[PDB]
Amino acid sequence: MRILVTNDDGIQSKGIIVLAELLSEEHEVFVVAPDKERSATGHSITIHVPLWMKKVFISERVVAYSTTGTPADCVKLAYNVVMDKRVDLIVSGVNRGPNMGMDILHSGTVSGAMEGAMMNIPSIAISSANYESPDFEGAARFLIDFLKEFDFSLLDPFTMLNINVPAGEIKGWRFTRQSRRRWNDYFEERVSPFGEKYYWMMGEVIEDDDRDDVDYKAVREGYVSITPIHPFLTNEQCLKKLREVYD
Amino acid sequence: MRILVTNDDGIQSKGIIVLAELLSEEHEVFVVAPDKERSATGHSITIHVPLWMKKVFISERVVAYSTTGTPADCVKLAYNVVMDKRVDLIVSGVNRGPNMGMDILHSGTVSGAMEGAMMNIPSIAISSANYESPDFEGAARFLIDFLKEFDFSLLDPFTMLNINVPAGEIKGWRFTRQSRRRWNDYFEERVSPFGEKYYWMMGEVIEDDDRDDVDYKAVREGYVSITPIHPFLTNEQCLKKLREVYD
Ligand SMILES: [Mg+2]
Ligand SMILES: [Mg+2]
Repeated sequence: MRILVTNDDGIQSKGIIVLAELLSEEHEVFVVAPDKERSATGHSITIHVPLWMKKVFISERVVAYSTTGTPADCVKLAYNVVMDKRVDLIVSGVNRGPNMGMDILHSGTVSGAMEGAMMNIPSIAISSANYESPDFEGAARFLIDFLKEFDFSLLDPFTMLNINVPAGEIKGWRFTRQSRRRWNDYFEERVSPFGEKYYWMMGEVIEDDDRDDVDYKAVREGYVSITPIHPFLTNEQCLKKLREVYD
Repeated sequence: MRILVTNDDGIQSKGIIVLAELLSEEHEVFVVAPDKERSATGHSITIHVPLWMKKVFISERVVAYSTTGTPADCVKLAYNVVMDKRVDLIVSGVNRGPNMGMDILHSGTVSGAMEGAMMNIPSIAISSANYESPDFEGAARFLIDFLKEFDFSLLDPFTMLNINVPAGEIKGWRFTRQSRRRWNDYFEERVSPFGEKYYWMMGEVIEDDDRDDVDYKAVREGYVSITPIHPFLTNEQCLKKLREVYD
């Protein structure tokens, strides 16, 4: 099948290269990713200025291009300009560091796969859960095995899979729900050479979920976390309550 | 609701047209059916040669395509290329004639709905239990009412419903088990103009099930037969015996 690979750490990232190589063993792989590493860009897209692409190679069996856009921009370009609107699977990763809880909202890795989900194409976001010491190969190999055991018809429309792989040894895998893991921000103030102060964003993690089947608890125990997510943010319970009171 | 409608009698059958027109009154209907008779094709699929489709609108609220494939091919084509993997319900019928007992093994109607079950999509096979004098409208009317009261969450994975509606009065509905109804086969021999003999398959029905809750008994009493079936044929009882003996 025709597979599209992208990421948010840049086309030269080892995380995207190993992933492309392994997948190219049995499928037609196309790589379209940012020319340079992106930060917490969330689901940003480029509409106010033009986008540019550059054909670069990584090896045979794989056609690759780097772009001046975001991960979502990359998926839009690959689908319309490079793959003739014929894409069977989209994989965004392997990211350096975890993408769990509310942090998924500002994740470029997740954004790439979510763009695929909005187009109704089977998509997967995969991250190695250790920023300091990532294991790109381990995450990529897990993915190859998982694909042979997963029934994609079970993935509902506009739905993608957010996967986080433990950096150490993998005990197994679990289907999880997104946690409420978030951060308690704060800033450190400093002064520039001009006497003007600037601020550095900092923070401490908050893990207070009471449910046992959330993403970070699985990873903490050495299990791969697999969460099905979609682009629908309506709080149904709240909506029902509002309608009952204001009927 | 996005409903996929197919059949095994052919895209121009009165049974599929009646069903499609009535469902389109409240739902978004997509019809993908064979371009010819395929009643006794069973669960055959096309993998050695290409498949083709032809748009053949039937109305405004309904999009229709005929195909050179089998009923099962129709469902695969509908889900993957016509409906963009967005299917809420699959209905195969209304077939002209009954589909009960062992006859479901060679039924194109049941095969199409089974393709749905294999993808864990709510699916229904519906037939008007009288080949010579069917009541397509009646069967359709019944389904429409059934869809408004049945709770599909009750269906187990890989499970579909095989429904047979009496052609006369419908006294009500009953959840049944598949019967062992089959036929006493035999061939009539004839000779061609060139001296070569050919054979015509013929038969007489065998109704010898001693259980009272089987499909054909319900239909004979004037009640709709609703049987939950799945793609598993292992004879558990026999398997346990063979092991307890050998091993
Ligand atoms: Mg990154
Ligand atoms: Mg038929």
